[PDB]
Amino acid sequence: VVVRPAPMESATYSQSSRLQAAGLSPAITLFEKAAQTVPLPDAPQPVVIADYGVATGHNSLKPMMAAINALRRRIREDRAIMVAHTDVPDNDFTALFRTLADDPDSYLHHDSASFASAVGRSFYTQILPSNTVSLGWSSWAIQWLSRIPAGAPELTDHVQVAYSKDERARAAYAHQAATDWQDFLAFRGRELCPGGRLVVLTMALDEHGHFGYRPMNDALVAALNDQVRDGLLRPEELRRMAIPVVARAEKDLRAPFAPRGWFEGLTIEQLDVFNAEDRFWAAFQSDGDAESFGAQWAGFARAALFPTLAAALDCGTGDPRATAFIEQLEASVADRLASQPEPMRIPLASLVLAKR
Amino acid sequence: SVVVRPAPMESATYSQSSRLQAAGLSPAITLFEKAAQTVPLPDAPQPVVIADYGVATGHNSLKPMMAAINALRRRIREDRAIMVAHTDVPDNDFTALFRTLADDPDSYLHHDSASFASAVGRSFYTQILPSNTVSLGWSSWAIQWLSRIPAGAPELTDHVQVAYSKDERARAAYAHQAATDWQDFLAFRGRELCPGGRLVVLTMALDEHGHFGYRPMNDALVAALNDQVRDGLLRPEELRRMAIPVVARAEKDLRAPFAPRGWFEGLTIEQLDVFNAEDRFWAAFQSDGDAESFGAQWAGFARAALFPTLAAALDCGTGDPRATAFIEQLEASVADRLASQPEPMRIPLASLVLAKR
Ligand SMILES: Nc1ncnc2c1ncn2[C@@H]1O[C@H](CSCC[C@H](N)C(=O)O)[C@@H](O)[C@H]1O
Ligand SMILES: Nc1ncnc2c1ncn2[C@@H]1O[C@H](CSCC[C@H](N)C(=O)O)[C@@H](O)[C@H]1O
Ligand SMILES: CCCCCCC[C@H](O)CC(=O)O
Ligand SMILES: CCCCCCC[C@H](O)CC(=O)O
Repeated sequence: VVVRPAPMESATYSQSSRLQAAGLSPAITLFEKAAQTVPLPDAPQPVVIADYGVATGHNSLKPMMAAINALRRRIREDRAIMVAHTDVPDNDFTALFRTLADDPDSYLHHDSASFASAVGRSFYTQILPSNTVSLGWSSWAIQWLSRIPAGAPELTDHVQVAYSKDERARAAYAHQAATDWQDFLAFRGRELCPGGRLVVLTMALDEHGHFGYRPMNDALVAALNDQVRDGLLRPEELRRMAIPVVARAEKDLRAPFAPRGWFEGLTIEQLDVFNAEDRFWAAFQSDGDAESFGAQWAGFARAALFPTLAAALDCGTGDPRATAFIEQLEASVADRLASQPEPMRIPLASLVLAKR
Repeated sequence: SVVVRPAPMESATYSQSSRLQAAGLSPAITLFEKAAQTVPLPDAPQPVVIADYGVATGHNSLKPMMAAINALRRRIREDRAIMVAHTDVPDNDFTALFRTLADDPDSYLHHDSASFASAVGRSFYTQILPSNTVSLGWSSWAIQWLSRIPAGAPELTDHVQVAYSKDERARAAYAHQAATDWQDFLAFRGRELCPGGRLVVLTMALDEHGHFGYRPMNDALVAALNDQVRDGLLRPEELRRMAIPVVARAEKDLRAPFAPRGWFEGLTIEQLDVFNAEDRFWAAFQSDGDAESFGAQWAGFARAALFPTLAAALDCGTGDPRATAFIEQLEASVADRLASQPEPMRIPLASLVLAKR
């Protein structure tokens, strides 16, 4: 009965996450800095790094390598470092282990005393032993709600609650996000070693409380309506569609700490809210290729969002009809954005959290 | 890759088709539980690590893991973290594992609130866990799988088991691969275990007389494959290509790395037993006379464990519906053959307890 989002499209995520990779780039610096100074476990005990919301692992390679290189300047070369990559049970962990084995950038190919493991359990519960994680990393994951909130009204535009006209929808989604954030922090608070550090990068609202991706939103809503207009999509199926993604404002991120600055042994050591450079727009300004612009934006939306949309269909998710819906939606969104390229706001928040 | 590897179990059916395996490993659980009573445990915030080498879907791991956890909780505080590290090949269905751990009431996650689960998708013929971190190792029905079809090995004329091959060169090539694999497995477990740690192994064996067993199954499988060629469902070139890289080890093969002084890479054999598991499908048939059920049980067993590796030899994709068709028909053919003449079979196993210095 509890409706959850779908994981990323395993087949395309590694090729369609350049936006995410570019946006998280500043957080890597914070993560490296944290690795330079974090208190370390005693003796030859393995140093554990956790990666919360790994997907295919492609975008984890750079942050993990940065942390590992920093740690190696502090510990013996034979000392074990274990990376625990976490996601939901239905994530494609085979794609992860293939990434870790095949990609030359994989830390397994650069450090002979680094190890990899996977945890397929929602990070809104405790999923690692208490007091074991020296360094935590989570990028582009916590914006995903644990669920479509119980009793929340159907989203008439489907793809983002920030653009909904229903006040009841916004408040339900907002409450779910606050609970999820409290849960995330409580359990990371137990998992981290005393003195441990967790770096979080997530979708944010900007200074003016805006979600961003305005033209994407428009293109996506219109592309969905076109499929019901062309009879390719059923009105009942479209009505069911909702993306459980919530961007948080600065005050939303500070909410669990506000009492006096601490929550379950954790404190915000650093917080930044910024707009990521729109690389797809920048490239378009350089080469003038409109189709490429549309395809890059559409690919980003497909790998991250379309499986969650596809789950609302009457057929199975491994049905030929679902594949056709995915490919058509992508093509339509590509066409709409290519026909009038516009820059987009990509509001992010980076946090460094410390355990006392 | 020119290195040809076996295929993992059929995720869709393994948990329903692994009762033979579960019944066979039962005696090894006693050994595992006993080891759990005394193995050294790591200090400080480190969790106790139990490693499960060759997890598949996780269905058969639940009982052995719980036995160890229960034993550990008689020694240490309830709030001490225990981490179970389930290991398999990268192409194993780890989603099916995590669903098993979440959904099966027998899961240790449902019986012990300070137990944790992780997965490692890297061949256990390399070191896959940090040195000295594993207190307790478990591996059931996994080590009989070769790391590869040996390079330059002749084609197996009967396809499903080298022990039944009439080709001297093929038997030698497979035996050598099995021997180096065993050395590798031991070398890396010897690194992963803490000093004083224990590893319990359960694998396919040759019996007292050097026999592989499953003779009626072997006959049914060979005949069924030939039937698929004869009936135009399988190409001769596809069948020629089929080989199951499974090797059963004799007592002497298992002891080989350790002879004559008893130690290899810091490990020793503390206990070894060679035995034939009770044939439960035969026992059931003797009780109820249901020949169809007999055939289906045996065929499902063969299907979940062996058929993905056979299907890998087909000209179509393994995601192609024709592969699914091949799987289904081979199972029905084997089921019918055995149903028509039910016979008891030998299921030769070896259980080992290995100890690190
Ligand atoms: N409750 C939860 N527990 C664990 N993972 C979750 C989750 N909710 C969403 N995710 C995962 O978060 C990921 C978002 S994609 C982000 C991937 C990568 N960190 C990057 O920066 O590109 C998906 O794999 C999704 O399955
Ligand atoms: N080199 C290797 N590394 C890790 N796992 C392997 C392997 N070769 C085979 N396996 C795994 O061994 C398993 C055999 S099935 C045994 C499952 C379970 N332990 C039980 O007792 O029923 C399969 O999942 C297979 O993928
Ligand atoms: C307006 C719709 C744009 C939403 C874009 C959503 C981006 C995803 O969160 C990225 C991810 O999960 O890796
Ligand atoms: C005659 C061939 C019968 C072989 C039966 C092989 C059984 C598999 O090893 C079981 C498994 O991998 O779990």
